[PDB]
Order: sequence, then structure tokens, then C-alpha cells
Amino acid sequence: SDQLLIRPLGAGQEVGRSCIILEFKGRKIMLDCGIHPGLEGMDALPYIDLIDPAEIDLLLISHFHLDHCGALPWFLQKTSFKGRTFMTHATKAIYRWLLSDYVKVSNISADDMLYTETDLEESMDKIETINFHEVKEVAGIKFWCYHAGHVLGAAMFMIEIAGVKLLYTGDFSRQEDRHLMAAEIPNIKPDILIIESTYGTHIHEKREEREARFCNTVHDIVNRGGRGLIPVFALGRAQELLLILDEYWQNHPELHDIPIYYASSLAKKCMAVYQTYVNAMNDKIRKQININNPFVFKHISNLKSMDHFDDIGPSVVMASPGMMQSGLSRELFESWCTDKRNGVIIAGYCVEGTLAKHIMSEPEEITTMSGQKLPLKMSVDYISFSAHTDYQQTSEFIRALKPPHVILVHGEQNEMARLKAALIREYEDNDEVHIEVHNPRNTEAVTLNFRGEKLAKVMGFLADGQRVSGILVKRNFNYHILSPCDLSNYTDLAMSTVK
Amino acid sequence: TVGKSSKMLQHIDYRMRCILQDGRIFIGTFKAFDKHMNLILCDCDEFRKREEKRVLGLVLLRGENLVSMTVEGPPP
Amino acid sequence: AHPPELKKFMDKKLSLKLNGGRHVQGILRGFDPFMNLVIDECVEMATSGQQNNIGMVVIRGNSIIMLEALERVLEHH
Amino acid sequence: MAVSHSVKERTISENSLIILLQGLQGRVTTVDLRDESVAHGRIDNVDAFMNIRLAKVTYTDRWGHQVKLDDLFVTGRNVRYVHIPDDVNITSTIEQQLQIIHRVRNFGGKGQGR
Amino acid sequence: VQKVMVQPINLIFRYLQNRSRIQVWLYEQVNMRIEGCIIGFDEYMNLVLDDAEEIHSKTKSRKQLGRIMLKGDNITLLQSV
Amino acid sequence: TSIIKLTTLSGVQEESALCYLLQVDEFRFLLDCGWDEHFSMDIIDSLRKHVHQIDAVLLSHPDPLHLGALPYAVGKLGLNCAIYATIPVYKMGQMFMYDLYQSRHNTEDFTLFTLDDVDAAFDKIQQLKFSQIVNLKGKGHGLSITPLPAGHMIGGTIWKIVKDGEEEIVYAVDFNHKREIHLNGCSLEMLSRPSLLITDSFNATYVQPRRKQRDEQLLTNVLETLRGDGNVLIAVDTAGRVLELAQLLDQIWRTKDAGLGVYSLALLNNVSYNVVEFSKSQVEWMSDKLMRCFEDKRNNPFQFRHLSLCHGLSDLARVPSPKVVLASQPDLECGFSRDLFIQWCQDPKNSIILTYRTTPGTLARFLIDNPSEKITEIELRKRVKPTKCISTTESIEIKARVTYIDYEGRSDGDSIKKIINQMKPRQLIIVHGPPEASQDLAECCRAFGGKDIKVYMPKLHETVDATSETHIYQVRLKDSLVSSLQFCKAKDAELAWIDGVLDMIPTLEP
Amino acid sequence: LPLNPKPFLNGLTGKPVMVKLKWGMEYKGYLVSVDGYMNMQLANTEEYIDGALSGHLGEVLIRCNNVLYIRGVE
Amino acid sequence: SIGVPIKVLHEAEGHIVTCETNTGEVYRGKLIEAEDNMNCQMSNITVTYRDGRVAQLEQVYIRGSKIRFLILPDMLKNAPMLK
Amino acid sequence: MTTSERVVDLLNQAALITNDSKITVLKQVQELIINKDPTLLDNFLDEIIAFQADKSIEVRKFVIGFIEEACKRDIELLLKLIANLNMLLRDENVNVVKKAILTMTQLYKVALQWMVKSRVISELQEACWDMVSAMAGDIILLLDSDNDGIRTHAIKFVEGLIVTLSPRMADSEIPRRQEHDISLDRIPRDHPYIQYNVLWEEGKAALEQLLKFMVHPAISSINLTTALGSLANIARQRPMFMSEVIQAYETLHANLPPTLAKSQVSSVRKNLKLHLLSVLKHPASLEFQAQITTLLVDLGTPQAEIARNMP
Amino acid sequence: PERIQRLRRLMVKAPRNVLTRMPLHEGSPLGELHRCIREGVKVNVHIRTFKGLRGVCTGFLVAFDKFWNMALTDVDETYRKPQQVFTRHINQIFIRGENVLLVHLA
RNA sequence: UUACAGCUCUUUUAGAAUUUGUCUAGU
RNA sequence: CACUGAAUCAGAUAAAGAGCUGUAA
Ligand SMILES: [Zn+2]
Ligand SMILES: [Zn+2]
Repeated sequence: SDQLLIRPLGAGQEVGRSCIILEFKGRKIMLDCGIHPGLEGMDALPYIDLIDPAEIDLLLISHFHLDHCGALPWFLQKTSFKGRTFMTHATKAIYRWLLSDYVKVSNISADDMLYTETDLEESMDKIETINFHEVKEVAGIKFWCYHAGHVLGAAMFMIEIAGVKLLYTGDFSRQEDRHLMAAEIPNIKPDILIIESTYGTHIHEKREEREARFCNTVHDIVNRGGRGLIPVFALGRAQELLLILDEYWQNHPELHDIPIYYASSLAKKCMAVYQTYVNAMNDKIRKQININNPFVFKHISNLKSMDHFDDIGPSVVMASPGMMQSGLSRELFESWCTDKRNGVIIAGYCVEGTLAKHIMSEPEEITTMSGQKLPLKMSVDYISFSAHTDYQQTSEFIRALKPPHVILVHGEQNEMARLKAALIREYEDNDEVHIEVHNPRNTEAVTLNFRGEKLAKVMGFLADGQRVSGILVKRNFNYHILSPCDLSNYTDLAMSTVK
Repeated sequence: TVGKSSKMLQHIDYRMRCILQDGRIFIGTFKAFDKHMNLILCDCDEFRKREEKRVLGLVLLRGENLVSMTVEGPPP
Repeated sequence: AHPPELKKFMDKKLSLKLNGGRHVQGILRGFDPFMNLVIDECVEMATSGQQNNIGMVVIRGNSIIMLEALERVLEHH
Repeated sequence: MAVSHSVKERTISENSLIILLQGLQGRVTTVDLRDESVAHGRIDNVDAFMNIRLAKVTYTDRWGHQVKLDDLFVTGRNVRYVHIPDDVNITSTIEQQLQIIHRVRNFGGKGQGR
Repeated sequence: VQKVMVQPINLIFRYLQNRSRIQVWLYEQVNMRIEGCIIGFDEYMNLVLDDAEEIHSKTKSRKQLGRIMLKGDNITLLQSV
Repeated sequence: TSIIKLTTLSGVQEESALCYLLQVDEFRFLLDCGWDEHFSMDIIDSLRKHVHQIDAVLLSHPDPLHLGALPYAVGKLGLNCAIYATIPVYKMGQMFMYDLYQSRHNTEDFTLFTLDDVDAAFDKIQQLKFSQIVNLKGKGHGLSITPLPAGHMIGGTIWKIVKDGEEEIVYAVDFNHKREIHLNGCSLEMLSRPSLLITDSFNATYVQPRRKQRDEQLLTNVLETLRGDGNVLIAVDTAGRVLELAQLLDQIWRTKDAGLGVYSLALLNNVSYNVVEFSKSQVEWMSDKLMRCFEDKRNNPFQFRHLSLCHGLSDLARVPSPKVVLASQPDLECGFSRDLFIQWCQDPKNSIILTYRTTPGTLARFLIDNPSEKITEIELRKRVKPTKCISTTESIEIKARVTYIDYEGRSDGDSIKKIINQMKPRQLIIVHGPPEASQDLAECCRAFGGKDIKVYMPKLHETVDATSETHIYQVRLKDSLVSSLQFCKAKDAELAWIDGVLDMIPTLEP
Repeated sequence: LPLNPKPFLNGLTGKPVMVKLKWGMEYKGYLVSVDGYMNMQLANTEEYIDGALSGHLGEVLIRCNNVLYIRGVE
Repeated sequence: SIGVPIKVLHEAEGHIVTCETNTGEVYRGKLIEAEDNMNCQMSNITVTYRDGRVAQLEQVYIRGSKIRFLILPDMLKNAPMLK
Repeated sequence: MTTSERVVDLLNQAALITNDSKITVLKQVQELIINKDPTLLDNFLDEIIAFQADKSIEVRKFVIGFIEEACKRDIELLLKLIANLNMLLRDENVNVVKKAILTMTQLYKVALQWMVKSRVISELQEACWDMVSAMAGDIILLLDSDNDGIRTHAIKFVEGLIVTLSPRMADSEIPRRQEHDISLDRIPRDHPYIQYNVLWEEGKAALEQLLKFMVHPAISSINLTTALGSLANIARQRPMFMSEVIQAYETLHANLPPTLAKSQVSSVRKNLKLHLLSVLKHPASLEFQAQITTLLVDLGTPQAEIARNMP
Repeated sequence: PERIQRLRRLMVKAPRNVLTRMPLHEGSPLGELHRCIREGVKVNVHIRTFKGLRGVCTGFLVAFDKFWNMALTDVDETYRKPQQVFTRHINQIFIRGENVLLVHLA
């Protein structure tokens, strides 16, 4: 009746398996349910057992990453959930193929699977789509999503339950991109901000200085006759890297002979989403759609497998997976690591325990998938393309809104705690702004009080310091107090008379 | 035909002694190939069989007619 | 597997050289992507020079070494 | 050992007897050619189309003239005999190579390499 | 006037309807010619002949065969007699 | 008690344009300004004196009947105010005006609005989305703006003005309740009982056939003409309803068992490539059936594999000789829809399929009703001299098979009248349509409505003081809601009889 | 009514055939089974070289690319 | 895409080449068009038979599988693809 | 460009396409010579039927659909296109024979009606009908075929064979699409070539093959529920065999095959309820309400759903 | 641990290598040549020359292929070089099936 | 509730038969 | 330190299955 409980069932002091229960005035909203990409089996789910799925009203999925939408076919189908779920239009068209790839990679793993693809396709009919900036209402909950950046189709779900306005940002970026826009500062100031804390107090190299260091790296590999391997994820930053290299070769006539490839069957199936949803781009592409689609490439083709192309002369092939576990981005490496002319460009990120993190220490000799040991002599360059916010972009985002209560999710415990320590000492000097930052872990609820005056309206015959008597209607939270006569004028049901 | 297991790029621009099915021996600068062993050999030699030598030049050799390739020497 | 470009030889008088020293002439009427020819008014030129009208034939394309043109055939650039 | 980096080229091998003579890469064999020439060297990286890239051969012409070479590359169609060595046990070196392809085709996952 | 082309699978199939005696010339075998009547043909030009006979050009012998199945790899021409 | 008044500047008694001026308490919403087909100046002089008492121009459906005057009202008349329109009104309504200028610039010296006025009117426009509540900031403070889907053209809107309170002033013109192929229908249930509804009566007396019944007679007319070796001219829009027929045709030209693909679709606009290129970018603006077939099978539904698009008469002649061309303009007044009419109306083996019912002073209204043959009509050319335009008149002897097949997406009179009856608007006006059909809608909403509906049929340059008193004052419940039971919106869940004192903003004490 | 070559061999299994190879070799015997490439398994096979008996072989499995014609003999 | 030597053969369309077939005949002449499967249309042919003679022809068309090797012109060795 | 030069260009094009994408070009040749200009069908008939000897299986299935659409446009062409339809019925593929049984379903009623409109017949037309009736009797023998799909389409052929070869009555309920199709009442008995008494026993000998096919123990599931609907079509359209269909319904209801599982036994039990409910409205079924209403109780049908459909 | 059982209360192909294609081909001539693998029948393979016959290999059969490629072990090859019969013994051989003529059985 | 076309998927099997991936020239 | 990937061979093999969309009853 009075309290608001934000209970992180996932991504509380960790990265992955995001889930947030939002309980306020009888309505429960579960925000952005995903799996943990570093666990196995049923352990990768959020702590869904701390609630019952039969009384969750909304389900707002921010974007299409597996730590944000991955546990969803388990939840919409294999549980007792009967509420309404919402995505953006560009999230759902990548969701169906991003997760069709998930149950193909989790098929060659242990057979304690969460769901299958026939359970994925029958989840597509239960998912409704919110467009950007549009106010949808479910059980008295207005909610409207902003452009979050960071991927094509992400969303910052503003939520308004009885005048309490909350913002879940998901994973957002605030730098202008080749195909994305910055995270929108709303014109409506929220009372509660639930924000990512992915980096804390780190910093980025500047965007004009990364794309120059990237294009000089690709160009120096193909000038020495070498092959360019760019291991990257299929969907996150592969599409942005492509815009850079295609533009860079319109500006250079001598590089037209050699070719640029992208080698993924997931980026093939999801390239049509980048060609269609141009309204979820930034203003730079949707004014360049007047001439031609920039995701219909002029010098970049798909590579189905490495049997198809002859390895004659220089080439730039950006294959997937990004951290080079297996697949085509690993066999293109093993075919190219025994030559000094070739060069690998680690454009994405790495995790301790993968081949893309082991290569950065420059080992003298790497291990083939078949157990053979090949001498690593190709050049290794690490050029970050984060698509997140550092401290100078998170603190600028939080000065512009000034929320009274800030809840940190989606960050590891050492980098989330350094972000809370920096946000407290940034607002402990000035007196007119007061921010109460929280970093709750899993299952730890955040109790917030939002007592507000209840306002009604007389507009019927009672509308003309006297007494007020009559029947009162509460729609969801909006009150109206009316005459006994005015139930056939305003209210759907006019009267009740028995004899 | 040739797949990528037999690295034909090892001997590119070398001097390759190519023996044909009829018995003729081509010795020329190995310029380019494909997935059918179409050999572009440059500044060729034609050794029939006592044995006579002919200067050919730029010979495209159809890969049906190739028996054995061996290295005559380094790139001149 | 692209078909042959033998449309320039349609309704032209060919002079085929098959394998084994066998040599036929006549007028082409059609083909296929296996280069199997149909030769109307086909004349068998034997080894002794004796000509033999053999009607119209189906010649399997596996055994066609060379086909010259006894009439003028269009050329490209 | 070493397998191909091509799914097109390792599945022709996995479905055929070629995976036999890829199991004896490194052993000195004798490859009798189709035109009755003899090549006797060390097999290195025979592909899915039996293009044998021998290492150090006492290559014999079909007229009998031995010209000792230091690399030789046999075309797949110009093969008739691959004299495999004595200590091979055919059905085991096939099952070893099928084990090597089976660990390249699956090969683990994420967070488990190091 | 452009005529529709006579494809080779038409004219073999034309011999099948007509029940017409053909005389096959052989691939790299000049002396012998099989001479039969097509009862059926295949995707790969495998001819099922009938009352077939080997026609040796030097022996001038006509060895009666009967209901044979000539394979497609051996045909170099299909004369109609 | 807001002073809500609207003046019909044009668009009533079958002057089939639209331009309205709905005042809300000294905030002059200019609803939906548009020219007619032949550019009369009876709206331009009616908008000279209202171009400075103006703010928040609310557009609608992308076509020159709803946004045609806007390049002239901005480039010449000089209105500097917000123009609220959704994204397909922005991108297809810009596409109509590039095919309204250039379709007359190929025939005559057309200098009413230039293309620099199309760009100027379509840059100072705020792209919205459906159900995007836009709170106005300025001299209209309590007014919020909400476009809702209408379903006539792509991104076609009804609006929902909401004053601070519940004064709900929905403007729903030319809507469509049915779910067609590339659009889903209009809702009109998120709005429940408004304070004013501004609806049309253009089809209030029209008995519309079934959509399945008139897809057959299109296919019968298209096939029988082509089997008889003859071309088909189809007069459609350039971006609005051409997307319905090019999706209606191409799913028939794909999914019939016969070899239909020998008969050469075309699509003649001056800007036709950008029509299909933008419609394959607004897939989130289209029908749910048409959207689900993209999110599950990665085929863009406007990736046509039979529509051979053409930009002019030079590009049209390089297709095979029987062809089905859907023309630029729905009236046969300008563009290639007139040029292809004159070239093959003299040949009996050709068909001419008019799909949209235009303004009554047009050549395409002359062919829908009163079918005559030996008639006189002007011919506008432009010869090479640098060029110069030629005007000449001819007698053409129409002997092709002219047929009107109704492919305008609008509701019929049993559903444009059922929705107003299923709603309960406390005030109604009836704002365009003939006087024969406005009375047929007025004498059912007054009849099968309540005692307090008060429908209107305003004439031209007639204002209507449609402001009704339901005085509203905002009382906040002070102490207790505990002794009551607080029932809900769905049904009689509880009962919430409440008495109380006031304290004069005021409160409620027991 | 036409009789295609795949129904021809399937109606000839178990019967005495006489497979003539491409270079005069000729093998009569009981055709046991054939496959899609028309490999010809023959049982009780005796070899006719130059039209004369050479020797009773036994069971003979002729590869596809050697057969000139198969002939139903009686 | 097709390989480099087929593209190198297409860059010799319009020059005098030498073609030797499987049967031993050597075909010296201007080649007009070559295909991806090495079907070579040629013109103004000087032939050299297996027994050894000289005849001169006008226009031929050689099956691509019946070509043993092609002698491209010595001008063409400075192609942009062979570098 | 002329249609008789567009068809030639589309046949030079369809003769060089190797894969199964030639039928997009080749169905365009169909629509130009049977719909746009039907006078060219006599000219290009010998070049479309040449594609029935094709390597692909959908090209020779085009020829089966082409002969169906050319004999319904010109039935005089059946004198040539019936020698080319049995060798598509004797084809070794099994999707090709299933299409050849669909075409013989429509082109038997039309072939028989063409034989009786001709008051005088020719000896070349005599060679056509005894070749249609020979291949109509071979589809009866394809009830013993080892494919599930050949048996399914042959059941739908013999229901088009029994109804065609058995006469109408006053209570023969025939739908509006099957109205002008031939029956055995509008046959001539003084006809020169075809005989009434031959086709009289031919219609019931094809019934006996359909009946003993259903009491077979190893009958498949979808072959059964197609045969149940085929006995219901030869009862409502032919009330002469009303005493025989109900005897075959109760034999199957007392003796279900044990080979099909319970998830498809209940699909047989559901669809048998639908056809006995639909045969009850027919006025020749009032004689046998002691058998139909007895069987519907065992299927689990209440009395209200039986008493609502009584005419 | 225990949490997986709290989440399960809210719930309201074969390999195709070369050796698995060995026991197939049973209704074909190749699958009868698989009985020589099982029963251990001495297999004497005829080997083609360029045109005709070259020799007979006569070895126990191990592990054949689709292409008639096969690995004979106890080989005693009697061949003819282009009449001088030279027989030589091979302890394990690989014969590719392009060169085989007909598989005689003993 | 049946039958045909249109695209997206699942097991079984093919991917050894005419211009290069399993030989009538190796003269 | 930011969250998964060419499913055991060719851009078209063949049987048996599936689901959606449309149109014919
Ligand atoms: Zn993310
Ligand atoms: Zn995340």
C-alpha cells in the first residue's frame, strides 16, 4: 500500500542473469530476465524461485543480449506466467535468432537444457512489442521506452505506477555511434533510477582516436600482404565495425582489389534486421536511407565458410565467436598464426579462460583445437569498442536527471562498489541535491516509501465549502467521484434496481 | 582438384617441375592456381622424350593433366 | 555449371571431330548443359572419305573434341 | 595430429577411406602411381582428394630412372597403391583420426579453455 | 524465324515413342556398333535396347544379343536407321 | 469549460479537401490542412487571416488532401509553429509532394509550391509515434497530444487532444476499422467517451462490398485483360494506397499456380524507388500479420520480386508488352496516370481500373459515374525547344474497359456509424462528406444516441461553439479511504459510497 | 509401354545375365543385386574372354565404370 | 567466384594463343571467347595434327575438358593478377 | 513481342536450365499457350511433353499438371496425351505417381463424358478409352502399393470411380461442384463402343477392392481416415450402396487394427463420429437407424447430438 | 545445490563416420563385400591398367569405402608390366577404387 | 473441418556415372 | 572488464515429416 520493493533477482553485484522485481501497490513488474552466460544448466537462471510467476504483471525486456533476454522462453512457457511481456520491435527480430543460436550451442554441451527451439518459436506469439516513446498501459502501469543505445533495439523503460516514476536503463551507451544514437536523457525526471554499473570508475579511449587506431591497424595488415582476422561477437559490435571499414574503403581507391568479409550465419540471419529497422538507428543513417541502405554493403560480402574463399593475397575476415572458443574464428586463426604478415585485431572483449585473452600476453606457441602446437607469429592488437558508459558518461547521465534513489545493477562487486564510493563523494559537498545510492546484491530488496496524496475529480452533477456525497470510482489508481445519477453518462455501468 | 590441406601457397612464385600425364615435364614460375590445379606457369620449358626442350612462355595447364609437382629451385 | 554458349552455332553447318578419328558434319538443332548435340542432316565422313547420310543424331558431349564452323558464326569482343 | 581447417574437406575424409592414409602422415610409405611410376617418401598432409604431399622421396620414373628429390606432390587421380607400413593396425588408426575430428568438431566451450 | 531447339533428351525420347531402330556408335571403339530398338532410357543416357546386335565393321558379323542395357558412358552418337 | 470552437476553413459539402481550426482556450490547433486536386484558392484566402493565430498544426494521413497546402502555407504564407505528425506521415507525405510537384512539372509550368517549400515544410515537423503522449509547453499548457492508428494509409492517425482533466477532443477522419493486408485497423477503444468527436460522413450512406469479394473482381479484371493481350492501368496513390495494392497484387502474382510472372508488374511514380524503399523501413508501422511474417521469416514484405519499378515513360517501355501499371495519381489529372490513360484508352483490349474516388471536379470522377465515351479533355505536354509546355484539346473516344473497384481504405456506413454508436461522444460534429450523407449520419447519432449528444453539421466558413459545461474541480481525498471498499473499472467488484466535508486544492474530511 | 533401365535390372535379378565389359571381357552368371550406380554382383560367374571360357571364378563384383552392356541370357 | 587462372584466360580474349587437345592436335590461333569451364571459341586457326601436318581453319570451338594445356601470350605475363 | 516468339524464347531458356528452377520459366510457357493464346497449344504440345523424361522430379510433375490443364481446355488432345500419362503413372518415383493419380481423378469423368457426347466414334478414339480404363484399373491395383501416399490418393480415385460408374437416383445428394459430372444414368446403352454392362460391374468390382482394403489388419492410420470419408462420399452421393457402407463401418468399429497407437485410435474414433453424423441427414439413411444410432452410442455420443440431425 | 530443485517445482544424432557406413549397403554389391570383413574371405581384386587388366591382388579385406577404395592386408599381387609376370608380396596395401576392375571372391 | 501453391524448419538418405570430387590411353 | 558460434562437403539429391501465410470449398 505504501512501500516499493526493488528486489534484484539477478545482476545484483554481478554481471549477468539480470532480473529485477518491482513491487509497488499490488503490481509486480519483472524487469529484463536473462540467463548467466558463465554458469551451467538451471544454475544460470535468476532467483525466480524467490517469487511466484503467476502474479507478475509486466515483463519489460531491455535488449536482446543473453544476460537480458536469455531466460525468457523458460519463463514464458515452462512456468505459470500469464502476464504480458514487452520488447522493442528490433529486439524481438534478433531475439528469435540470437536464441536459436543459443540452443544450438547449448545442444553440443551437457543435455540438461533449459528449452528447445520449438519452445522458442511458441514464445514469439506471447511477446508484444512496444515502440519507442509510446505510452502503453497494463493493469494501471504506464510505461514508455527511450533509445538506450548500445545495441540496435535497446530500451530504457520509464515506468509510472501511481505517480512514482522509475527508470530502468538496462545496458546503455551515451556516445554517438555510426549506427546508434546516444542514450536519451528524458524530459521527465524519474523518482528512482536503476542504472548499470558495468565499469564503475574506468575510462574510454576517445572515439575519434579508437577508430583511427582501428583503421590504421587494418590498413597496415593489408599493406604487408597479410590477412586480417577480427574476432568479434556476431551481433554486438560486428555491425558497427562493418560501417567503419566500408566507409574507409570508399575513401581509398587503391584498396578496392582486396576484399572484406564477415563470416557468421547469425550475422547473416540478423543483417536484415539492421536493414529494416532504420527508425531505431540514429539520425545519420535514417537521413542516408534516402540514397541507399548502409547495411547493404558495397565492398563487404558474407563468408559462409572458409572453404568458399581462396586465401590468395590480403583479406579482412571478421568471423565469430569473439573470444575464439571454437568455430570459424578459431580455424581462421590457426590457418593464419604461422605467418608474420598476418594480424589479429581483438576488437571486442575477453574473459579469463579463452583463447582471445591468452593471446594478449604474447605466448610463444599456441595450441590447435586438435592438440597441435603452432608458433604464434601474427601481430596482436587490442582495440576496445565497448559500447557502454565510463564514469564520465554515467555521472553526466546522473547529474542531468538527479534521481532521489539510485540502484546499481549489472556490475561486478569490485567495480560496482567503486562506483558507489565515487557517487557518494561526488554529492557529499553540495547541499541542494541529495542522492541515496544503493548497490543491492541478489535477493536483497530495496525498501522505498512513496506516500502520496490521493486526488479525485468531481465532474458530474456534483461539479457545480459544501458537502460532497456520491459514488466514487477508482479505475486503476485514477479516482473519480460522481453522482449516483451519472453512471450512464461517464461510468460504463449506469444503475442497479431490484424489486 | 585441391583443398586447403595441401598448401599450394608454399611454392608460389617458385620454380616448379610439373610432370604431365603424357610424360611431358613443365618447369616454370608458379604464378597462380585454383581449386582445380589450373597452373599458371611462367617462362616454361617443355621436355618431351633423345629428349627435346621447347620454350613456351606463359602456359595455363588444365589440372586433369597433372601428375606430380616438385620444386626445381628458389624464385629467380 | 554454366551451359555452353552454342546459340551462335544454332542452325549453322558444323563439322564435328569426335574421338577415334570419326568426323561428322551437319546442322545443329540444339544442345544441353552436358553439350550433347543434335545434328540434323548429319553426314558421316568415314576414314576412306566415303560420305554417309545418317539422318539426325544425338551426339553425347563427352566425346566431342572440337567443332569447327563451315558457315559464318558471330563473334564477340 | 593435424586435421583440415575445412568442414568441406574433413567430412569428405570422415566419410571415406582417405582418413586411413591421413592417419599415417609422417611414416615412410611407397606410393605407386597410376602410370606405373613409384614414389617412396614420407607422407605429409594428404587431403580429402588424395593429393599426397610427400616429403623426401626416391622418386622413380615409369621408365625406371630414379631421380631422388626433396619434395614431391602426387595428384589424387594418379594414385593406385599406397603401401601403408607394417606396424599400423588399419582399424585403429582410422579410429584415432575419427577421435581427433570428434574433438575438433565439439571442442569444449567458454570459460573452460584456461 | 527462331525455331524451338531440339534438345537431346527430346530426340532420344522421340525414338522411344516411334519404336525406331537405332544404331549406337561407341566411345573409343570404332569397329563395333550396337544396333537396337529403344525400350527405355535413363537420366544418364543408359539405353535399354531390344533385338540388339553387334555390328563389327571389319568382320561384318551381326552377333544377335537381344534385350540388353547399354550404358551411358559408351555412347558417342545415336544414328537412326 | 474550455472554449473549444472549430471553424471549417475548407473540407465540407464535398469540397474533398481538409483544413480545420480547432481552438482550445486561445490555442488554435489547425487540424489537418490540405489542398484539393485542382488547386483552388478558396482555402488559401481562408488561411491568410489564420496563419498568425496558429500553433500546433496537427497533420493526418499522408496525401495532398491532408497535407497538400502545407508546402504553400509554410513556404509562402509563413507559419512558424510545431507540426505534429507521425513518421510515415513525415516520410510518405513528403513523397506525395515530390510526386505532386514533378507530376505537374512534366506537363506544365507549375510554380505554386517549389521543392524548396516541400523541404521547408517537412523539416519543421516533429516525428511522433502512435500513442506518444506529447505535452505541449507554451501558451497551451494542459494540452496533451496522442496519435492513434487509423488504418487508412501507412502511419495514418486519429488524434486525441486532452486538456488538463478529461476534455477529450478526438479528431478521427477517414479511419478504417478493418485489418487490411499491410495495415491493422483503428482501435477507438483506448478512448471511451470523449468530449468532442470530429468525424467524417463520406461513406455514411455507402454500402461497401466485402474485401474478399472485390479482390476477386480485381483479379478477374486484371487477368481477363492480360489473357486478351492488353495492358492494365491502375490509378492509385503514390505512397498511401499503392502499398496496399502492390502487396495485394504481389502476393497473388507469387502464389497462383499458373505462370503469372510473364505479365510484368510496374509501379509508376516520379519517385517510385523511394516509395518501396521507405515502406520496407516502416515495418513496425504495419499489420501484425504482416509484421509477424518478418520477425519469424527474414523476408522484408516490401521486397517485391515481381514489381518492376519504373520512374518514367522511358523506363516503362523496357518491360514486356502486356503489363499491369499502377499509376501515380488517383485522379486522372496529372502525372503518368493521365499519360497512360490517353495512350491506351483508344484500344478496346485494355483495362483502366480506377481505385480511388476523388474530388467531384476531376476526370476520374467523370469515369466512376456518368460513363461516356466521345468526350473532350485537355492534353498537357512539354516539347523540346530547355523545354516549353504545350496545351491542346482532343476528343479521345474512351473504349477501353473502365471499371471502378473500391480500394480506398475507409469504413462503410454500417461501421462508421457503429463505432460512433459503440462510443458515446458527449458532443459530435460531422465535418466532411456530401449533405445527403451528413444528414444520414446526423439522424442516427441523434436518434440512436442519448438525449445529450448534440451533433453538428457546420457549413463552410462556419464556426461551431462546441463547448459544453461539465464544470470540473479537483478534490484530493484527505484522511481516510479505509471504511470504503473502492471498486474498480472492470465490473461491480466492491462498493465505494463516500460522504465528506470540503475545506476550501480542497480536501475531504468525514 | 516403356521399360526404364532401373526397372530393367530389378526385373533381371536372380536370372542368368552375361555382363560384357568395355574391352572384350565377358562374365555370365546369376545377377544377385545392383545399386543406383549399377554395380553388378554376379554369382556362379564364369569368365568368357574372346568369346571362349577361361575359368569359373565364383562370385564377382563388377564396378560400375567397366560394364559395356548387361544382357539377359538363356 | 572463379579462380585466378580462369580470370587470366579471360584477360587473353582477343590474342593469338596455342591450344593442345587430348588427341595431340595443336591449335594455333586467335581466341575470341573462353568460358569458365575453358570452352574456347577461336578463329583463324592453324592446326598441327598428331601425325604431323599443317591445315588452316576459320572458326572452331573446343570443349574445355579436351584441352591439355593453353599457351597464353608472352605479353600477358605482366597482368595485374599475376603480381 | 509475339506470343509465339515469347514461348519459343521461354523454351530455349527452359531447355538450358539444369536445376529445378526451370519450372518457374516453364509454368510461364503453360499460361501463354492454354490461357492467353490457346491456339498455340496445338503447336507447342510436342515440346512441353518432351520434359516428362527429365532428370528432375518436379519437371515431370509439371507435365502431369499440364496434361490436366490441357485436356480440360481441349479434350481432343487426350488422343495424344494419354500415351504420355501412363508412363507418368508407371513412373518409379512415388511423388510423381501421386500426381498422376490426381490427374486421372479429374480426367476420367471428363474422358467418359467425351466418349458419350460422340455419337459416332473412331478406331483411334477406341484406342484411347480402353487405355484410360486400363490405367484406371491399375490405380485400383495401387491400393496394394507399398507407399502410404500411393494408397491415399488411390482411395480418392476409386471414390471418383464408384460415383462415376454407378447411376443416380432421386435422393442422390450430389454437391453443386459435382453436378454436371457424368454418372451412369446419363450413359447411352445403345452406344457403339463402350458398354453399359461392362461399366456396371466395373463400378462394384472397384467397390469390393475398397471394402476388403479396410478390413486389412495392417492398414495405416491416414489411409483409414481417408477411406472412412470415401465411404461417406459414396453413400450420400450414391444411396444404392447405403446397405454396404454401414456394414463396413460396423466391421471397422467392431474390429479396429491393434497396430495404430492410442493417440491415433482416438483420431479414428473422432472422425468416425463426424461421418456417421453427416450421413444421418441423408433421407435414405432412415431405413437403417437401428444400426447408425446403435454405433454412435458406443463412440461416446449423447442422445441430443443424435436427435438434432434427424430430418 | 538445492536451488535447482526449487526451480523445477515452478514447471506448472548418431555418428556417420566411415566405419558406420561399413555395415550398410546391404541390398547392394558393396554390402556383400562387407561379409569379407566379417567372415574373413580371401578377396582377389582385379586392377585396371589404362585399357584392360593389369593384375590381381589377392588379399584379406579390411575396411572398404563407397568409392570401392579398400585396404587389403595379406596381399600377393601378380601383375604384368607393358608377358612377364612379376609377383610381389605386400604386408598391408591401400588400393583406391578408381583402379579396381572387379572384386573376385575366393 | 479437407485439397492445392508460397516461403521458414526436423529426422532418414544421398553427396562414387559426360567440362577438373574416383580413369576405355599412360600409346 | 562489457555476454555464445561455420550444426558431418558443393547456392539446389531423394523419402517421410512439421509450422505459418494465402487462396480454391
Ligand atoms: Zn548488454
Ligand atoms: Zn548486460
